[PDB]
Order: sequence, then structure tokens, then C-alpha cells
Amino acid sequence: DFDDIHRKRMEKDLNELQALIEAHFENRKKEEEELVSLKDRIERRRAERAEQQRIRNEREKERQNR
Amino acid sequence: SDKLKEAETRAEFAERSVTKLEKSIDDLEDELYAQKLKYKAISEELDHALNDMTSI
Amino acid sequence: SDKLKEAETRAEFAERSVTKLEKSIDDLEDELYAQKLKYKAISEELDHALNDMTSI
Amino acid sequence: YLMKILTERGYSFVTTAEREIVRDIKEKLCYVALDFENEMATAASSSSLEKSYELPDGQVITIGNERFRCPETLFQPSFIGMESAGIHETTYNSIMKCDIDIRKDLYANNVLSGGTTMYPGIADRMQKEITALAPSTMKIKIIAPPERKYSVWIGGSILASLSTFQQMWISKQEYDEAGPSIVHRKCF
Amino acid sequence: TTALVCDNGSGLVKAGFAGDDAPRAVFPSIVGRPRHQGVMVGMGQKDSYVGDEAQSKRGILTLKYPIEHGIITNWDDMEKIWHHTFYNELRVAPEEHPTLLTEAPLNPKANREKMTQIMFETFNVPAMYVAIQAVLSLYASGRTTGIVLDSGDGVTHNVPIYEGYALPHAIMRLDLAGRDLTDYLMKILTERGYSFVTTAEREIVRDIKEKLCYVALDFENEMATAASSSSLEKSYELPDGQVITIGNERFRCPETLFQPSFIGMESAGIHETTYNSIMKCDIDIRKDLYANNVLSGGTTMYPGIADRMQKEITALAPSTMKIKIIAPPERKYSVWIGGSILASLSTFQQMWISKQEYDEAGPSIVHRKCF
Ligand SMILES: Nc1ncnc2c1ncn2[C@@H]1O[C@H](COP(=O)(O)OP(=O)(O)O)[C@@H](O)[C@H]1O
Ligand SMILES: [Mg+2]
Repeated sequence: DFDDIHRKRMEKDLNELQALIEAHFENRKKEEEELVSLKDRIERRRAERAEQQRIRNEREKERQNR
Repeated sequence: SDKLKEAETRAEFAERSVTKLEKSIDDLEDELYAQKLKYKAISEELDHALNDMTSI
Repeated sequence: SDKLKEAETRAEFAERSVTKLEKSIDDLEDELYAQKLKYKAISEELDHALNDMTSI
Repeated sequence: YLMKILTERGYSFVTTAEREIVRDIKEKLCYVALDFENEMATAASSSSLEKSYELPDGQVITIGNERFRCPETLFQPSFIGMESAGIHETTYNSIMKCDIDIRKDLYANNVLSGGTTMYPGIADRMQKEITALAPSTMKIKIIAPPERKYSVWIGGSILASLSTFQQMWISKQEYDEAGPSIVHRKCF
Repeated sequence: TTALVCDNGSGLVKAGFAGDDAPRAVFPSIVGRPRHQGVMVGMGQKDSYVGDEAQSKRGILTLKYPIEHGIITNWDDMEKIWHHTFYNELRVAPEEHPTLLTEAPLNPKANREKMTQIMFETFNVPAMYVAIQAVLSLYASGRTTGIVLDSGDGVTHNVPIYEGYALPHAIMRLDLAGRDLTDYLMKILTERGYSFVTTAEREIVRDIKEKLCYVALDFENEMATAASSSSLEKSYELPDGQVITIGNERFRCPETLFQPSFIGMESAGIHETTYNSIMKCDIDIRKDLYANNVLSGGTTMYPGIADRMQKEITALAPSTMKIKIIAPPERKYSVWIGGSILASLSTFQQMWISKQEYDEAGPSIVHRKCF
């Protein structure tokens, strides 16, 4: 007894810390930069949609104005 | 005459509604992107912290 | 008859546009709200971490 | 109320037959304003709202700001002298009487039905009002299917077509044994 | 085959196969019948939602725990909970697996006998064994001595053990636990305006207690600080919005543990019943018990309790002895981890109550040599 405390504690004392650091690094890398880039891409597409909407609205208002 | 008056009227309502919808859509999307970018800035704060934690 | 046909088709197209826009709005709303809850949770756990630091 | 406010321009409908004409006017022209005061101010300056309508004999009439004042009574029942709160606040009160754990689901699944909810622009006014009343975090969604008028009957058809429901009918022999008061009993 | 290490508890049922690190399925032990009428036909509405399913439909249920204070007050509901645990959360028929239940000290005999009778007649297990909830928590720490304070959710008991020889005359069982703290928190929240009454809202108050409350190192100083500054007021969002702000209710709820006079109980706190439990022991094993004080159970997870308790005991104890409080991070599942370790032992393999033995002596076999 009291000799399995080493073999159940020291293991996770380093392996768990290193593995969680690895998980945090990979998750941040996968998540943050890709999300910001994708949001910028969607913003550009949204601006293009806004331009298309403005053009169509203006041309239809020009024709229909009677 | 009744039919086409109805159709044009409800169509005009539809156009005004859909344009309001588009303004709503753009505002929501841009706000979402701003919030997501704030979150990713926080994530990179945490990632700098994790690089410090690389001390372990 | 010609005006009626054109008006009806324009109306139906705009209507389907309306429905699709609503669906898109709903989905983006769900995702944005999920992000919002995620942000509140991350901030709260961050503050809990700060108070844990205060303890030790 | 529409028949009563039309008299402010000169058109008097009194006969019980002319109530049908006023109903047709209400169906075809009236709409619910997104914001009441702004519409009242706009209709009092410009003339972009005045829509005309041809009676069953000619003599077209022009409806001004009576258009959005008739269905506004739903959200301010003080117009027709009723004390109670509008349909925008009795829904919130009905929600708040429910338990604290099912309020989010009720907020997200608010359903509209019935004929009178067909006014153009009501699904936005009601959502704006409830969002004003409700807590800022909850999501408010208003389900407004295009087949609103017959929603009750479509649901009735679905319920009558179910196999599980086939034994809930009040069979005639049961009525013969307990009288008409059977309806309040288990067969609801 | 493998053994089933079930652990009834009171508030969370923890179960799993013997030999692992953590319980496989952990879910609240509540059985809630619906209370409203129900108008949709064919919705597939059941008559009783048990376990974690009734924590999602709790808006229209009346949850009621089947275990009040260690003892079991509603045997049909407990049978339902066990049936759910075996068949749906583990999906192993009990006909092919030994079971190892756990029971608080000083509990009524009839409870234990009925438990074994159910396990042998209804579920028809091959062999079951009942163990005291504190010895397992001592197993999990890897010690062999020490006095363990297992403050669960139903009942707080304090079993001292030395060199493997339990001291039956020094067990101090106190009935203040997590549930009374939940009720007291729900009662002091009314001082700000928030009223929780329904049995469903007790769960919300429990969540508030878990996430916000903490044990103060010194009570009077905290009461003075919270009454001047506002650095303590932490807010929390209800399941529907309308955030609430908890002031000095934060450390007043778990303070009841050290001053049971708050909820009207006469007895002394958990800081003084441990010292009394030690002083009843012999004069030569008091140093070892002082040095190996073990904490377990869920309610001992409050942030800052392992320091308050050490300060209190150091105040009470003689100045020379060293006071050490073992507070492992896996406190909540300590009893179940110990149960897994005990069930995995080879020396223990012949202590089970085999079914033929029960058939020969009846349910009263549990009090006999097979304890
Ligand atoms: N993280 C926590 N912080 C504070 N209290 C907790 C925490 N987790 C659980 N509790 C309290 O402990 C109780 C669960 O105790 P538990 O050890 O499961 O009892 P049992 O001995 O019946 O299994 C819960 O009712 C809760 O009040
Ligand atoms: Mg326990």
C-alpha cells in the first residue's frame, strides 16, 4: 500500500499536463484563426450582396417610378 | 383588376419587407463576425498564455 | 391577362425569396447565440480562474 | 371600430348589410403598423398612405390613417374602451404564469393562428413588442405559417386521421347511458 | 466475470464496472411523475421519468428523491431507479454480475435487509455485498489509517480507522448534509427578493450553490467585508434570463456546516465532531489520526474548506501535534473508486454473499459473518 500512489499520480502529473497543453494548442490553432478568416470572407460576400441589392433596388425603382 | 391590384400591392409589401430583411441579415452577420473576432482575440490571449505554460 | 401573369410570377419569386431569407436568418441566429453563450461561459470560467488564483 | 372611425371622413355605414362592406374594406386595406406614433406622424404630413376603394356601387372612398388605426386596437384595447392589455402583453403574461423552466421553449415557439392574425405586418410588431417585454437573453420567434386561416381545421383533420385517437369518440351508446353531461367526463 | 460497483448514494447514483478509474454513468436519483393533464395524443408520454431524463423535463414534473437521509423511504421508486441503472445506463443484465452496494454507517437494519432481498429476488444477481461508505473512501486514498469525514448529500458521517481495525465506538453520524444546505440557501435567498418554491426550482438553487458558494476562512471578517465593499457580489443567469446577484449569501450557506445552529440543529459543526471522534479513540493512535484526516464526499468540494477545517482543528487540538487534511482532487467519486479497488481484490473474492447462502438463512444473512 501507498506504493501505487506514485504509479497513479506521477503518470498524470506530467502526461495529463502535456496532453492538455497539446489539446489547447491544437484547438486554438484550428479554431481562432480559421474563424476570423471565415468571418472576414463572409463579410466580403455580405458587402457584395449589399452592392447587388443596391443596384437592383435602384434600377427597379427607376423603371417602376410612374 | 382586383387580382392585379392585390398582387402588385402585396408584392410591394414583399419588396419592402425583404429589403428590411436584408438590412437585418447584414447587421446580424457583421455583428456575429465582430463578436467572433473578439472571441478569437481572446483565444490568442489564451494561446499566448499557453505558450507561457509551455514552461510546462 | 399578360400583366396578371407577370405580376403573379414576380410575386411568387419574391415570396420564395422571403421564406429562404427567413430560414437563413434563423440559422445564423442560432449559431450567433451559441457563440454568445460560449463567450459568456469562457468569460465566467476565466473569472473563476482569476478567483482560484486569488485563493492560491 | 373601423365602421365607427370611418365616420370621421363622411362615410356612414349603419345597416347590418353594410357591415359586410366594412369588413371587406378591413380585409383588403388595413395593416398593422410597426411603430404607431411614427405612422401617425407620417400619415398626417404626406399622402403616400391614402389608398382608395370602390364601393359596390361606385363612389370610391379614400382611407387615410384609418388604415393602421383599426387593427391597432389589438395592441391597445383602450381604443374601444376595453380595460385589458393588448395581445402583445397577454401573451407575455400567459408565459409568466408558466413554470420557470419551460419559459425559454415557449418564448422560442410562439405560434400565431386564426383569421385576424393575417394583417400584413403583425408578425413583426408582435415580435418587437415581446422582445421589448421579455428578458434580453431569450430568443423570441413567432411562427406565422401562410395557411394561418385554416390552421385550426388542418389540425382538426390531422387529429381525426390518427389511429391512436380512434377510441376517444363519444359513442352513442355512452351518451344514451349518461346523458348529455358525458362531454365533461373522461371523454372530454 | 466483472463485478458491478453500484453506489446508491443520495442525490447522485454512481455506477460502473469494477477496475476502472471513474464511474461509467452518473445521474441524479429522482423519479418525477407528470403533474399536469396533457392534451396531445400519441405523444408517447410515459408515467415516470427517472434519472437524467427528469432533469430535462423538470418543468412539468414533480421530482421526489427516493432516499431521504441515507435510509430509503420509498421502495418502489428505489427499485425503479435500480432497474434503470442496470438496464439503460449500463445495459448489462444483472443475472451475470456480482454487485457491491454501499450503505451509510448506523443505518436501520430493515433498510439493508430489504436492499439485499430486492437484489436477490427481483434482479436475481449472483452475489451481492454491502460495504460501509467510509472504508471505501479510505481505500481510494491508498492509506490504511486515518479518520475519514464523508460529507455526502444525505448524511455526514465520520468513521475513524487505525491499521485496518475500525473503531465502532467512535463513529459520529450527523444528519446535516448537502440537502439541508440547499434548503437553507433557498431560504436565505428570499432576503433579496428571489423566491424559489417548486420542487423543480430546488435544482436551480442547487446549481447556484454548486457554482457560487464558498467557505470563508474567517466568518466575521467576511461578514464585515461583504457589508462594506461590493467585491463579492457575483451574478448568475437563471434558466430564463433575469440575472440575480448573490451578496453575502455566498459564504453563509456553507457556513452552516461549521455552525449547525443556523438551521436550528443543536449539534456541533463538522470541525468539532471530528475532534470529538478523535478524542474517543485510544490515547496512542491520536497522533496518526491527527496527521491523516481524510475528506471525501461531494459536499466537501467547497472552495476553501480544506483550510478552514485545518484552522479549526489546529485551534482545538494540542499545539504539538501536526494537523494535515487530505483533500484529493477526485473527492466526489472517492467512494466509488475505493469500491472499484475493493471489488478488484483477490483476497476479497470469497466474501460475497452467495445466493445459496441467502436461500439457506434468509435476508438476515447480511448481519451475519458476511457483513
Ligand atoms: N462542485 C461542488 N461544489 C459544491 N457542492 C457540490 C459540488 N458537487 C456536488 N456538491 C454537492 O454534493 C451533493 C452530491 O454529493 P454526493 O457525494 O453525490 O452524495 P452521495 O454521497 O449521495 O453520492 C450535491 O447535492 C451537491 O449539493
Ligand atoms: Mg457518498
